[PDB]
Amino acid sequence: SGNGAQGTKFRISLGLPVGAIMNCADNSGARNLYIIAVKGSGSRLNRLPAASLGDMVMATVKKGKPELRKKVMPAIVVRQAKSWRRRDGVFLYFEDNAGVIANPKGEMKGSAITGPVGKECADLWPRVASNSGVVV
Amino acid sequence: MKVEIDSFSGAKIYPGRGTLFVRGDSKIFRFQNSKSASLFKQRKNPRRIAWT
Amino acid sequence: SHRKYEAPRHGHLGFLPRKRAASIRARVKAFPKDDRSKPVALTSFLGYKAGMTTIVRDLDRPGSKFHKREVVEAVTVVDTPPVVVVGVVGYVETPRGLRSLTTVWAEHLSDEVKRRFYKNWYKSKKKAFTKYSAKYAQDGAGIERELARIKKYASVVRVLVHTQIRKTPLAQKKAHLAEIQLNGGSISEKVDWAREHFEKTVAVDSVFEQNEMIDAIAVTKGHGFEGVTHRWGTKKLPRKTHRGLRKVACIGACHPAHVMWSVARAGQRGYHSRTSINHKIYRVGKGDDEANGATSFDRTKKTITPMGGFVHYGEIKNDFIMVKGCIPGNRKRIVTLRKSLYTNTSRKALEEVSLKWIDTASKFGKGRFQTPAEKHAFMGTLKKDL
RNA sequence: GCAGUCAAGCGUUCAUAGCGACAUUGCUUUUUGAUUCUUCGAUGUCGGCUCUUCCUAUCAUACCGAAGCAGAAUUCGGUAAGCGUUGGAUUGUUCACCCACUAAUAGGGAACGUGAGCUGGGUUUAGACCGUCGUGAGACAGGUUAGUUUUACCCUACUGAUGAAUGUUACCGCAAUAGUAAUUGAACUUAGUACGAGAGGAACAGUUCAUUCGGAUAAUUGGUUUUUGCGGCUGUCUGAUCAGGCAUUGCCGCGAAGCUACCAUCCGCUGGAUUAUGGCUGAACGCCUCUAAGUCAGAAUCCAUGCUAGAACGCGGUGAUUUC
RNA sequence: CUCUUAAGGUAGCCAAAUGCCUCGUCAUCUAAUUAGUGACGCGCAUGAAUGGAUUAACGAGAUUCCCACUGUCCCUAUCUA
RNA sequence: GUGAACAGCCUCUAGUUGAUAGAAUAAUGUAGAUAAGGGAAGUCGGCAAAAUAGAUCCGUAACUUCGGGAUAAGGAUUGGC
Ligand SMILES: [Mg+2]
Ligand SMILES: [Mg+2]
Ligand SMILES: [Mg+2]
Ligand SMILES: [Mg+2]
Ligand SMILES: [Mg+2]
Ligand SMILES: [Mg+2]
Ligand SMILES: [Mg+2]
Ligand SMILES: [Mg+2]
Ligand SMILES: [Mg+2]
Ligand SMILES: [Mg+2]
Ligand SMILES: [Mg+2]
Ligand SMILES: [Mg+2]
Ligand SMILES: [Mg+2]
Ligand SMILES: [Mg+2]
Ligand SMILES: [Mg+2]
Ligand SMILES: [Mg+2]
Ligand SMILES: [Mg+2]
Ligand SMILES: [Mg+2]
Ligand SMILES: [Mg+2]
Ligand SMILES: [Mg+2]
Ligand SMILES: [Mg+2]
Ligand SMILES: [Mg+2]
Ligand SMILES: [Mg+2]
Ligand SMILES: [Mg+2]
Ligand SMILES: [Mg+2]
Ligand SMILES: [Mg+2]
Ligand SMILES: [Mg+2]
Ligand SMILES: [Mg+2]
Ligand SMILES: [Mg+2]
Ligand SMILES: [Mg+2]
Ligand SMILES: [Mg+2]
Ligand SMILES: [Mg+2]
Ligand SMILES: [Mg+2]
Ligand SMILES: [Mg+2]
Ligand SMILES: [Mg+2]
Ligand SMILES: [Mg+2]
Ligand SMILES: [Mg+2]
Ligand SMILES: [Mg+2]
Ligand SMILES: [Mg+2]
Ligand SMILES: [Mg+2]
Ligand SMILES: [Mg+2]
Ligand SMILES: [Mg+2]
Ligand SMILES: [Mg+2]
Ligand SMILES: [Mg+2]
Ligand SMILES: [Mg+2]
Ligand SMILES: [Mg+2]
Ligand SMILES: [Mg+2]
Ligand SMILES: [Mg+2]
Ligand SMILES: [Mg+2]
Ligand SMILES: [Mg+2]
Ligand SMILES: [Mg+2]
Ligand SMILES: [Mg+2]
Ligand SMILES: [Mg+2]
Ligand SMILES: [Mg+2]
Ligand SMILES: [Mg+2]
Ligand SMILES: [Mg+2]
Ligand SMILES: [Mg+2]
Ligand SMILES: [Mg+2]
Ligand SMILES: [Mg+2]
Ligand SMILES: [Mg+2]
Ligand SMILES: [Mg+2]
Ligand SMILES: [Mg+2]
Ligand SMILES: [Mg+2]
Ligand SMILES: [Mg+2]
Ligand SMILES: [Mg+2]
Ligand SMILES: [Mg+2]
Ligand SMILES: [Mg+2]
Ligand SMILES: [Mg+2]
Ligand SMILES: [Mg+2]
Ligand SMILES: [Mg+2]
Ligand SMILES: [Mg+2]
Ligand SMILES: [Mg+2]
Ligand SMILES: [Mg+2]
Ligand SMILES: [Mg+2]
Ligand SMILES: [Mg+2]
Ligand SMILES: [Mg+2]
Repeated sequence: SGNGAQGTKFRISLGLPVGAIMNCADNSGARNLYIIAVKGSGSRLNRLPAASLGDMVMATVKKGKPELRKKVMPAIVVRQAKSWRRRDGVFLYFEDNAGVIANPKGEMKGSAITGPVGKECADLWPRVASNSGVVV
Repeated sequence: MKVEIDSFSGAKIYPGRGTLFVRGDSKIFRFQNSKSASLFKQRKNPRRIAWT
Repeated sequence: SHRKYEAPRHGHLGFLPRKRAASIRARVKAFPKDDRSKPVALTSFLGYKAGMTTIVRDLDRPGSKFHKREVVEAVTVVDTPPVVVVGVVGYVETPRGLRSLTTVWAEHLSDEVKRRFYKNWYKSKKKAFTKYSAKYAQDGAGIERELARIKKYASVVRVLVHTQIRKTPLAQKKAHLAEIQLNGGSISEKVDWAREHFEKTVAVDSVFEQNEMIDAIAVTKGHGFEGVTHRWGTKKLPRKTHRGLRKVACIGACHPAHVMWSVARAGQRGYHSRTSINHKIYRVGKGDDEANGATSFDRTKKTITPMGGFVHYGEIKNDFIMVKGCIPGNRKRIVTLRKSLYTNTSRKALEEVSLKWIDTASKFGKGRFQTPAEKHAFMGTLKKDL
């Protein structure tokens, strides 16, 4: 996760190390979300911090609104392509990796999320669930 | 505890088996194994796959 | 001159030396602390691991995102046919430790046990316990005398028992013999329980019940001589490195001028003794039961044995322990199963569990169906049949 | 580089909460120097990588004593090295610096650890360009580009593995000694509570997850494929068919088994004794005093429980012991 | 206007393979750039066949970035001879 | 024969079947392959690897010594009958 969050996330498989570029599913005018950090993370020699669904990452828009690039913002992962196993025993996965810009509280910068959203990501962030289309 | 159907082969997916896939729009897909999933991923047509 | 960055050491230094275990039957090195006010009963049990499979169940964990929710879980089934008391041992506290004082054996030991005492059974006269059986010729006496001795001097009492390996699928005819600590009441009451059970049988529903956490002593699967990368989880050297890279670069500084006991080196991986604790009992199998594999939710008449049979093991004709998750050792190997050394109130350890369904598909492949019945109903009548 | 003694001053007031001038006593050997003892019948150097262990002048974590400690936050100090101390942009760099995460991103040693372990970017052979110097050959503690990294099978060490001799052989055990392990964060709740004019704003108990580490394990999902298991395909060859050969496993799709992944799942014990500190009774000293005698509580400490080996010159209980 | 020593750096060009200071200043690229580029120039110590500036094509030459690609890495696993 | 082909692959005539051999398939290797998600975060530096690739048709930038750049780039297609 990160924080600003309501609740606890059960572990899901990491799929987005740093350097990963994931789609921006909001309406902020940002087409990209480039990951440079993962608020949850811990530390091991050479271990890239990597992120999963519903974590909050630090990021930089690399494509889209000029007023939106050349700066770090927080972002939240709403979809990941890396297969993870939920406690009900099922190994699901999405078709791209997508994220949405947010402030440190968790409050989204936009008001719409194109595409589906993972329940874990939604339960963790009320405001992501608010503006979500479909969940899971 | 439900049992779903493969969305290609029409096989029986028991708990924990197979894989689940969430396409672009939002249609949810299910494969009982790496076989039906691989065929789906090559875009084979089940109506042409003998054992379906 | 100080490692540039810190990292933790690789491997645990308390599972040394990383050699091959002595016995293939792992030792119980500890038994629970005896409360001598409960009935007499074994404290561990002999069994052969068969395989694994999947469970479903609701969760009972108030405050979890999965409370009152289905979860699927891997379980392992160990083939546990009743065990047979063939003797008793008397241990005495001494300023040099516990000591075996005498041992009193039963009058008739089966071939399963007799076998153990031989290396070439087929060409032996099978003279095993023939002159000891003569001790029973007398009214009692010699046996009664040594039984009286344990009652007077022993401070702990262990029964000898052995697997009935013949009830199982294994090619091994030779049965495994083990000491087990008696933890019922009075030292007197103990050997009595033991004498009373000579040649007789004990099942697992008399030791372990459902929702019990148990420990699981066993010898780990072997892999022979291993390089330091997979044996220790050592990092893999760059690709450019001359002379290979599944090594470690620095075996040591100049001083001490000696390879040190703690740097990682190639050699044996596997076949190690592990005591693995807090495995919760999910189902106690009844052998006679035709509904081993069934549930109060899924009522269909099936047994635990998966379709096609447990891979590399066989079928489960007998009583079995279903344990959550996994267990050291591989299929076919003996496993001592032991009661907890402590009273856990994990909540995770007090949860009463009730399964909803037990995966009974083939493991020898991507199994689709649970029962031969179900295969038929689904595929219809084939070119064979009728 | 680090630490003291004195106490003029800083500190609204007040030397010493936290600092501390003039002076003064010391410590360290990851600075730099001084020296030139050792090695010139020689065998490179810097940095990094990898990995282990040690120091403590402690950054984080545990428990405390202080405060100019209301709360939160911080700051000083004690016991403390048990346990962690990271991902990156530019640089050959160590260093430096910036981004970022974080409980924290402490400082050092082990031939300025570590080249028959790597790498070879830098430096520092021979090729070459520039600038400065020189009449010149050439020079530069200037810039630049290209420049071969040898051997272990010996001994010891370390890791694993057999093994003679204690009548013979077999089974079941003991436990000396040695090793040893877990780690840290968050949420919910306590509670918008304590405290506070307000701004703000805790903790224990309880619950749920997670990070780092570890030991296993393969039901599941994923990876691997000479199952050359099944099918597909090109070229050629066996007159055609059928069925096959060859193409250093011809190529493609699936592919059980085995192996295997924080890419998968399971599991990681609880009693005591103490430290700092706070006290108890209590003299010395008819008072006072945690201390002198005696004594209570008490920490990531220690010792056990537990866990791995089992002394091949440590031991116990038991079985059977030869006519060809 | 003057001094050394004959003249006194023109056209150009540049922190350039020539710049000590130096990781120069400004702009740009980046989350961050002792790197790269565009500029600036009292330039330690640029400069006109001791050739200066320009330049299409060419290069197993030195250098920076982008797309593609990827086991280089995260973080390792499996197979063949 | 395939094919642009004295290429690669397969064959005929002719010539060899000769390079100590047997049993196993630990580590670490030398040579050959493959990897979920990410995609240079590895590193002095994309070193090594990967990706592209024939042919037909369409299409094709700055600049230029007008010759080039240029297979620039970017696309569609391809068996059998
Ligand atoms: Mg690194
Ligand atoms: Mg800036
Ligand atoms: Mg598979
Ligand atoms: Mg060092
Ligand atoms: Mg250190
Ligand atoms: Mg050990
Ligand atoms: Mg290895
Ligand atoms: Mg492992
Ligand atoms: Mg090399
Ligand atoms: Mg090594
Ligand atoms: Mg290594
Ligand atoms: Mg198991
Ligand atoms: Mg299987
Ligand atoms: Mg004053
Ligand atoms: Mg004061
Ligand atoms: Mg000298
Ligand atoms: Mg000297
Ligand atoms: Mg010498
Ligand atoms: Mg100290
Ligand atoms: Mg005051
Ligand atoms: Mg205050
Ligand atoms: Mg505050
Ligand atoms: Mg403050
Ligand atoms: Mg101080
Ligand atoms: Mg230490
Ligand atoms: Mg750093
Ligand atoms: Mg971090
Ligand atoms: Mg030194
Ligand atoms: Mg050195
Ligand atoms: Mg060396
Ligand atoms: Mg060398
Ligand atoms: Mg070099
Ligand atoms: Mg040179
Ligand atoms: Mg050079
Ligand atoms: Mg060269
Ligand atoms: Mg060697
Ligand atoms: Mg040895
Ligand atoms: Mg110790
Ligand atoms: Mg509230
Ligand atoms: Mg106030
Ligand atoms: Mg024919
Ligand atoms: Mg025909
Ligand atoms: Mg041939
Ligand atoms: Mg693990
Ligand atoms: Mg005291
Ligand atoms: Mg005292
Ligand atoms: Mg006193
Ligand atoms: Mg502890
Ligand atoms: Mg333990
Ligand atoms: Mg022993
Ligand atoms: Mg011994
Ligand atoms: Mg003894
Ligand atoms: Mg003159
Ligand atoms: Mg002029
Ligand atoms: Mg002119
Ligand atoms: Mg200049
Ligand atoms: Mg330059
Ligand atoms: Mg420039
Ligand atoms: Mg760069
Ligand atoms: Mg001239
Ligand atoms: Mg000239
Ligand atoms: Mg070229
Ligand atoms: Mg590859
Ligand atoms: Mg590899
Ligand atoms: Mg010819
Ligand atoms: Mg050939
Ligand atoms: Mg000839
Ligand atoms: Mg030869
Ligand atoms: Mg990959
Ligand atoms: Mg990509
Ligand atoms: Mg780096
Ligand atoms: Mg580098
Ligand atoms: Mg880099
Ligand atoms: Mg290359
Ligand atoms: Mg590929
Ligand atoms: Mg056609």
